[PDB]
Amino acid sequence: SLHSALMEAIRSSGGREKLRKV
Amino acid sequence: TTALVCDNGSGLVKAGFAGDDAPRAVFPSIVGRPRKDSYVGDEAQSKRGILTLKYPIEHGIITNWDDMEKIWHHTFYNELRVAPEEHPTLLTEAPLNPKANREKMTQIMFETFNVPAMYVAIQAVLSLYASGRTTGIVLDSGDGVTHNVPIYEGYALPHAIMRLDLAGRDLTDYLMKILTERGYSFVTTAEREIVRDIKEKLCYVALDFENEMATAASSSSLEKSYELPDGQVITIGNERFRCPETLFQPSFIGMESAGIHETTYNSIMKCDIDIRKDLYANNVMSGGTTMYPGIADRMQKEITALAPSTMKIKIIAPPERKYSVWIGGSILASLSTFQQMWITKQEYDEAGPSIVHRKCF
Ligand SMILES: Nc1ncnc2c1ncn2[C@@H]1O[C@H](COP(=O)(O)OP(=O)(O)OP(=O)(O)O)[C@@H](O)[C@H]1O
Ligand SMILES: [Ca+2]
Ligand SMILES: [Ca+2]
Repeated sequence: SLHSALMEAIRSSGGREKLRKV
Repeated sequence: TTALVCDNGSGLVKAGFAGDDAPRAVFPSIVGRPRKDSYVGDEAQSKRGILTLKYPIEHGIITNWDDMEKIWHHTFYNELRVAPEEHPTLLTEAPLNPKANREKMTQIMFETFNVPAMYVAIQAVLSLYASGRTTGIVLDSGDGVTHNVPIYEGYALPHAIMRLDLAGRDLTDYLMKILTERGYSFVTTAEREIVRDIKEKLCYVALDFENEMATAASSSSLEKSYELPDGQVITIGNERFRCPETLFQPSFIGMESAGIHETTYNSIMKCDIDIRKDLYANNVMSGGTTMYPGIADRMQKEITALAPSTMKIKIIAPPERKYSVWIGGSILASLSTFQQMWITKQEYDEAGPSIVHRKCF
């Protein structure tokens, strides 16, 4: 499921560090 | 091919680039005309004295599409300095945004701004994502509207969304009211801006209203001074917490509506019994009107009184609550797994504006 892969990414991708400081 | 993230609110626009940790531009959602021929955003505000202002987004909903187009054009070209045809654009919308409104946003982005791809996300959901969650109930209180949005695994549950037509603008107006009882007269548009600063700096949510009023009546320990722009210094007391108390008791401004603690409980109680514990344990605050010191503790107390005794109640109040919607959009739009979910220009051309319902939910 495509939605669950996105949800799993939102919970455990680590995106929030990965955001560039600006 | 860098995506843009535009969070359009009743009071403030937050715009920037997906992958950034902060919006590049934050400016009032206003179009001013002389009292050139129109000014948008930060022009129109610093130049306010010679302008009449219109707000294209009211109570969380776009009500003036011509001026909303100006806000978007000003966001693309003046603030972010990009050509929208070169960038996928993530837009935000209020919960329970009418179908015709979402289609009109979609048609404008594709036919007027010619974006290559776009997406419309519910603001409360992006705030939940910014907190590292995909399940929870969000209290989103902004300038024009307040919502309780239960969300299960990325899906907002529209049947259980609650709406309270009371937010920061009304609290500013109410504080203008009650400051007059102390003998201070704040009337003008410039004086409204001062009272909004008073609210944002000095107001808080009392843990128990009657105890706090008795404390305020018998001492000056809750009084705080505030320097006006002309140097004069005023002192405010129980108005500090009487102003945000309206969120919990809307009848203070004559609204026949339940306060945000009861609407939270009722929204949970409209969800499937199966998911309620997860909602109670994941109460996420978002929006500028949830910034008051003490609001989390009061919500914890009030919901504990309503919920079963064994339930675990946690209120999450992140420090970047004013910007959680935008941050959540920046995260979402920059995810590798998200890219198949953009509405492309070809999909729009083959389905019409009703593609937004199919793809955004
Ligand atoms: N520290 C604070 N304390 C209390 N209120 C605040 C604080 N900071 C901002 N606000 C209020 O938050 C409101 C703006 O918040 P936000 O940017 O989330 O609203 P919006 O997105 O423009 O509106 P909406 O979501 O209702 O369409 C303003 O009314 C402002 O006065
Ligand atoms: Ca908002
Ligand atoms: Ca005007």
